[PDB]
Amino acid sequence: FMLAPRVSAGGPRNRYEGKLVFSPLRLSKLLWAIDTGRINPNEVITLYHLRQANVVGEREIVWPGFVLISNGVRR
Amino acid sequence: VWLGGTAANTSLGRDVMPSTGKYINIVSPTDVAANISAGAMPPEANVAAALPVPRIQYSKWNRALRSDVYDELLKLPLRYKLHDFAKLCPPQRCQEEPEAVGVVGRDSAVGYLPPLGPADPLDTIPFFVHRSSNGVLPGKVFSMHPRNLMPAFYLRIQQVEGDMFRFEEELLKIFPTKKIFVRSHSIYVYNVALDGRMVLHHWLLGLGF
Amino acid sequence: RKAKLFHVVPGTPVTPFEKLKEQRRRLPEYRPGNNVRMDPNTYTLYATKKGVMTIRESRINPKYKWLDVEPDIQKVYRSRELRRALQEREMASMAVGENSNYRVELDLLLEPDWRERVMHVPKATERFKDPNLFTRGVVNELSPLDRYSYT
Amino acid sequence: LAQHRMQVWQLRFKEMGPPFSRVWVALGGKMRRRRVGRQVDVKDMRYYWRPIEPQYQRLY
Amino acid sequence: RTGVEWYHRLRRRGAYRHWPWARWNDDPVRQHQELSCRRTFSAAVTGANEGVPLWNY
Amino acid sequence: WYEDSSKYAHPAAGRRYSHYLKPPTERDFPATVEEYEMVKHHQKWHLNQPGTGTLLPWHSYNTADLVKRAAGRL
Amino acid sequence: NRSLLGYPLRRAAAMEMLYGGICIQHLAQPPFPLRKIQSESLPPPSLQGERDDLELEVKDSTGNVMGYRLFPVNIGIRARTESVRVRSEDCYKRFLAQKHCAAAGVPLQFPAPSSITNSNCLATPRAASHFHPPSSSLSLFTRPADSQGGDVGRTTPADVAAYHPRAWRPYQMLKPMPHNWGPAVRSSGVRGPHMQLLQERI
Amino acid sequence: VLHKWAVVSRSAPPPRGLRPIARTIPTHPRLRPVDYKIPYVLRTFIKDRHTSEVQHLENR
Amino acid sequence: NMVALRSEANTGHMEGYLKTETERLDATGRKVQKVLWDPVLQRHCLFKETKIKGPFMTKSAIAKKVDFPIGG
Amino acid sequence: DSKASFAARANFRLHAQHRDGIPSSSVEMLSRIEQVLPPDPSAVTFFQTKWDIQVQEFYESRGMLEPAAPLDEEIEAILAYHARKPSELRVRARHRPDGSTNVGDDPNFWAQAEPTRMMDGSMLSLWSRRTTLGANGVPITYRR
Amino acid sequence: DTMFQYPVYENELDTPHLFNITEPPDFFVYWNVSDFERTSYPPLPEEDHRLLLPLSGSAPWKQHRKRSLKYLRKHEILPNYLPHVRQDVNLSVVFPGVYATRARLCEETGEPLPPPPPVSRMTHRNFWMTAHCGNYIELADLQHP
Amino acid sequence: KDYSVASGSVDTPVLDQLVGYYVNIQSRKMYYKDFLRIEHQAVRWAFADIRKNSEALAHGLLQTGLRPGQRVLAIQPCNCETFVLQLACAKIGALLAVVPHHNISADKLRFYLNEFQPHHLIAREWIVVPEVKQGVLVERNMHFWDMIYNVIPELGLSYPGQRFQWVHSQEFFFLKKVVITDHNMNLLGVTPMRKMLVWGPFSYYEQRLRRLSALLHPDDPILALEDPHPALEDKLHITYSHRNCINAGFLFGNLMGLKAESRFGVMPNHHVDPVGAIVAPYAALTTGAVLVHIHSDMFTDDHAINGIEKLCVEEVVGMLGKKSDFDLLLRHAGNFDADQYEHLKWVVLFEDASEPTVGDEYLQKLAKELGLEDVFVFRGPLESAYMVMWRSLKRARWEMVPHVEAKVVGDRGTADARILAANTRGNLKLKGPHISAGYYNNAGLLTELVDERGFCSTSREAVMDERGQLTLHGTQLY
RNA sequence: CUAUAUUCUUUG
Repeated sequence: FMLAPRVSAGGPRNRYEGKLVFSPLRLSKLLWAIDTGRINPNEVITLYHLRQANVVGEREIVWPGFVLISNGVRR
Repeated sequence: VWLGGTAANTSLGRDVMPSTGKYINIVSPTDVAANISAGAMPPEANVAAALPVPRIQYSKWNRALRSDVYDELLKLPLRYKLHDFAKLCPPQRCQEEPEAVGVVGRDSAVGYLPPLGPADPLDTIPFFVHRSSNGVLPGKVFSMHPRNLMPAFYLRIQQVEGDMFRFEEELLKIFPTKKIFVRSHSIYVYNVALDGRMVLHHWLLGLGF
Repeated sequence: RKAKLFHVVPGTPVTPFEKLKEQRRRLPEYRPGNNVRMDPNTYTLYATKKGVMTIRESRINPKYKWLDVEPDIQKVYRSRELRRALQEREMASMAVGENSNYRVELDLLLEPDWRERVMHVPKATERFKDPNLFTRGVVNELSPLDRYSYT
Repeated sequence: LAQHRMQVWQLRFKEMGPPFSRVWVALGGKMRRRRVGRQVDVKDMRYYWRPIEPQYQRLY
Repeated sequence: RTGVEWYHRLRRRGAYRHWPWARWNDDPVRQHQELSCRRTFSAAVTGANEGVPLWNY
Repeated sequence: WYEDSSKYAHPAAGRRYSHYLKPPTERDFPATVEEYEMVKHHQKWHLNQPGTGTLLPWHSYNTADLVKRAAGRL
Repeated sequence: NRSLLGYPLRRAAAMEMLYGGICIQHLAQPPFPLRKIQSESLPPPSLQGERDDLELEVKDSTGNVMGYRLFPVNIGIRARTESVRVRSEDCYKRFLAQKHCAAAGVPLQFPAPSSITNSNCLATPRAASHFHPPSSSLSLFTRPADSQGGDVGRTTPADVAAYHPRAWRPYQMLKPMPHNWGPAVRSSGVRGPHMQLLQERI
Repeated sequence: VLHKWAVVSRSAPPPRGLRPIARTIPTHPRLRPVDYKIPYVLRTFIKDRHTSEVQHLENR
Repeated sequence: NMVALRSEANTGHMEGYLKTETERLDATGRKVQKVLWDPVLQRHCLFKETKIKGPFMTKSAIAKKVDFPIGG
Repeated sequence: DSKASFAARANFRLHAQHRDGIPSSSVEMLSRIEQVLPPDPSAVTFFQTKWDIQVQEFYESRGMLEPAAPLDEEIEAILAYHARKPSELRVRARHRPDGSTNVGDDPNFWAQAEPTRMMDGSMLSLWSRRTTLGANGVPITYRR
Repeated sequence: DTMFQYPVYENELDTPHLFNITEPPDFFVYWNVSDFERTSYPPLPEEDHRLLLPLSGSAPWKQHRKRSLKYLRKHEILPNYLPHVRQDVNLSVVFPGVYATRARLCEETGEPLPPPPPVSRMTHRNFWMTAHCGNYIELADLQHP
Repeated sequence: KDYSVASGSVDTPVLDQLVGYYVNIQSRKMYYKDFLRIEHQAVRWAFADIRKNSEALAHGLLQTGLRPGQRVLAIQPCNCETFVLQLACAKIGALLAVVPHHNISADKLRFYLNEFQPHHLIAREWIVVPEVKQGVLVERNMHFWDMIYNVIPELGLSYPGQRFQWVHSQEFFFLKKVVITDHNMNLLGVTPMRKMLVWGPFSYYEQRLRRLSALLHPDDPILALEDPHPALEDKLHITYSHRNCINAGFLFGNLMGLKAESRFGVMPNHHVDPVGAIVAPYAALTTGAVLVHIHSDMFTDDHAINGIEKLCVEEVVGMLGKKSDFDLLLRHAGNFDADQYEHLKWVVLFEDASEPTVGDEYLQKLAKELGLEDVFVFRGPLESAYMVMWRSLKRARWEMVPHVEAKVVGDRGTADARILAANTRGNLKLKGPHISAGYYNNAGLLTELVDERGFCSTSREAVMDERGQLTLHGTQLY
């Protein structure tokens, strides 16, 4: 590891305080939760409703909360 | 050294200019082509090369059924005939636009359906397969000895309940080559990864579960 | 020292990504032939196109060789294939130039005089032929710098 | 708990990949001693992320 | 044939696991399809160009 | 909230005091003879650009909290 | 027939020879002879010959060079590379819009309409022929908001002009600002706020 | 050479069409052609390059 | 010997250059200057000789204001 | 100038087996003309043309759909190359998509076009290669 | 000047100068706006061949025959679409062209321009309007039988 | 009124494709309909023609060596072809610099050659230029040819290899072809080696311009214009993109009104600034219309008279220009009959923001004199293609051009710089499709900031009024 | 490794 140089005195992927690292939330998962019946399409969906309906476990929640990704969902 | 030549002039679609006068006292691109001081530019450096684009992955949250995998199931001498492929896919888009559609068979982008029931009545399937609490089909792909991070995988099929051995014996026709074991709670299929999970889920969906 | 050797089986298809031969600076042992390039400094031979690599030996002095690469593989394949098939039926001639034993004889019966055409020294006047030939257009090329025959 | 993940690696490498295949990758040092009069090609063979040798990766 | 990696490409080991990266049964030239012209204007003469040799044979 | 409240400066302020909560002095011209001399020097330091009335520090923190986007889709 | 020097000698030299060292005679030289080319000896017209005769800069693996020469030099290099990547991607998106549009015979529009790409993803034999839309369907407006017109619904706030359906935002930001890092510099790069700054505790 | 997957990337290379690369006899005494004479030609210096390199031509 | 060729247009860009034995020779008191590709401008520029270790953008790299003949 | 006439006119070969879409009389006439002709032409001369507006008005006046020439493939591959992030082409794993392990000593392997999938490809020996097809019709690399 | 010469063919029957395109050598190129209405067809050949009786002993007919055949090979008509071409009759198919650059209309009406008189005899004005081997003709003048 | 920001109604469509696109479309729709008329060049062109010989000329430049990156320097005097060249350079992506010809020496020519470092130079042999005899403006015929030979003396020295030497002047090594545009009335053309091939198919398999147009993007700059009053010392020529031009012309075309083949004129010598170079011909293209050129020039009384006589024959429903030349018309307009102008309905003057405030009673003079229904006044800085705000004769209020934001901010931020108090001097920033953040300089193609909110710095200082009004100022020097 | 080099390039 001393043959390898340092990069970026923090380090390559490095956390710092207030780096924004979001836990991913796949639109696939969300839509599936809606069609399966965990969640209400009727009511505005907060992170709270996602946690209560259990679609995301506590270990996934960390600041800042979540990103919304579209994975394999074309509409 | 007088630097000149007819190579400075553009020539389009065929070069009809005399070939002795192209580069005069200047290195041609053929001279730098044979003289390059690096070596073997990588296969990714071919830009014109036409790369493949993967189809939409079958995930646990997204059921994307591929007609041809299903064809891999239909060629087989299975018993318990399968629903035709059209029925495993949810109703269409412009057909489901308004409120005229039923509640059970609702349109899903993901694609999701409650089980269809058996493709044929007047017949009794020997086993029954329970969906998850989220409505996922049973098989899980694990790794034998994950602490080493070993690429070799197996498939654990759990919620199967009924005669499990008849289940095993259809599972034989799907994976003729692989190794199979039964235990009261679950069925193991060795050397089969996510692909195998995709087939399995097609067969179970098409079986009416 | 290090050992410097072929990174591909000679007479086998090869991709541009591989080194063919690594030489050692002493004119080199192996010189670039058709579809082959050589590193100016390292003298390591790389293939340009993707093809079948073969070794050609100079008629003149057998200790100087070329690496060649044949662009289309299937030709070489169904050729060698038919050749072998015949070899086993005793239907093949041994008088072809692929045979190492016979190549000298083959070059001799084709061009009998090729020794003395090599030993021949053109005088200065026919090496250097008067430019106005090239200017009036009787000849389309002026090339004083090849006095030497590599064959 | 994390005693053995020490930062001299976390400054150097970065770990990359799909589960059950993960490289550790680092840049190559030839760099800051002699740049000049060498050649441009071998000089910028420096700037690529490369995987480390598998022995070392198993070791770390 | 000596050397480590020459031993690694015989027993086909980690870098070389699929060796020769160019083997027989690929041709960069014809893409394994037969070049012929069946496109003849009159359907009468369709095989008129046949066994036009690909090389000396 | 940006498009209504935030993006507008205090109705009193001019160019130089624009960023402050309420204009710190009355007149917008540099207030102290020292501050003024500093500004003159600044304007001839950078060659004469429009915004140079406001002093900017020559040095940077290089800290990730003050950085904005380099490039990308808008 | 043959000559001892193999070409007819030009009269100037001859007369200059037999009147020793004097050329006052023919000094007006006839133009050189022509070399005709056989146009049918030329090889058959090739497609790749047509692709590459122009010698564009886009077939390089180093990056999109044509993109670099069409772009402002003001921008610090490391942020300039990913800018050129953004235009070269936007050209891709546009390309695919033209493709899927011509595929369904629809007059072009771009970001892209959805129904086009998704329902043309539904046919394997639809890649054979393409048709032009009629000259009547052709319009100048390639944005959907100008094309589809108004539809009934909206979501985002009514007060903000930035949210307006027809509002126009520049497709990519351009900053003259320099980049903060390079691999050859030792302490270079961005630091966490409460990390020690560079040359700290000197 | 730096491909597009390296850590750093440079700007556009110099266009091949301008400021060409002269083909020059190797100055290295080992790599220099045997018969090549050291170029003494006693000559009134011509400063502008245009006329200067007409000298290296025989077009008459 | 090792010197730096820094662009006469001040982009601050420089290139390591090893003087030939003729320039290694003190026979002339002139700084070597050479036409090169300047990356920052994407153009051909003149380069001057300068000492390698030192700031490549000095206050002294400032050119005096020149009024250009073009326009009004 | 009719429709059916055009359909027949575009697919024409000289001696056909059967011919459809046209009225019977024309078919009979054509059969005669072909019977009288040899397979071999006694003079051949040919010219070349380029598109113009008169083309449009030929399809539009008759209410047909004027064909369009398809965009170029190589341009699409070039664009799709330059579009992707620089990290698309870096090495993302221990193993090339072929399944070979790449040690990092060699610069040919420092780049990777296709993502490597370690959990895919176990079924291919039991399946038809039609399964390997990508979205664009090209076979994707599976670990073997 | 053997190495520097502008390309000159002896038969433009393929109209090669339209496709194979060499940069004007000259440093000063003269381009008006007036030449967009000029039509660039190749200069009239000597020995107009359309009048040649195809006698099997005649030199010019033999040479033109083999020219045409070579052209027919280079555009991949001959071996490909038309495997056997027995060239006997000397064929000229001509079109009634005005040498009009684009499609035009009437100023007095806005009608399509009236169909031209069918060509009676072959003239020099009529030459490039025919079908030789591979040459180019504007679409605008191919509009009639 | 309260805070200094100004916005136009965003309801009008924006044209985001390349220029070649709209040229092809307009070509398919109206093929035979007219596009631009010029009597003195005998040029009557339909959209057929503009397309056909646009891309024809493009192939011409391709075969003369031009490639997507580089630049073209053009000294041409109010021709048809400077516009054709715009389209051509647009198609191959080459930046076309148009520089004003009226004061031109060997010196500033050599300056331009050092700055743009152009691959092509489009010039003349003889060019007409105004100069002062006895305090009176008269046409002179300048020999530009002589100039070119002054700047590049090496073309005079001819050895018989030299046509093919690799670099023609060791001074400017980037200079390759010089295109001479002059009308020669002899019926025989020039020999094929001093002429570029402009006609017929250029290929076999596919036309390479449409292969290339896939690699071009609407915001790639193609144009450069000289700014008489540079905002900074730095900004010399300001630069436009496809998007900028097409949208400038479409906004002008829409805002007035324009109907297919209604006739619309332009006063000469405006091809060097975004009136004749950008707004006029792209207006004529985007909305079906017919552009009309009057006499080739303006400054002399004689061809002002000649000009009017032409404009009454040509049936112009309305025409464009600047105040400076409308003075010339005003002088000699009295010499004609009130009813000669009856086809003229509206007129337009464009105004740089450093003029300030064209007087309205002057407009009144214009309208009463030419029997004009209406006079329109457009105003903005040069990066706006002279349109930010506009007013009529009947409406004195300044309305914003649709899709334009003008705001004056403080000095302490970039994206987040705060709007000022609506009387205060501060930094002016523009946002709009036809606004350009690009500019050209001795260094190359440069850009100033285009931020996350979408605006872009003009590096100009300005004052907003309570009613919609902008006033430019130089950098504040305290 | 620490300093000096702060645009793509550079020292011990």
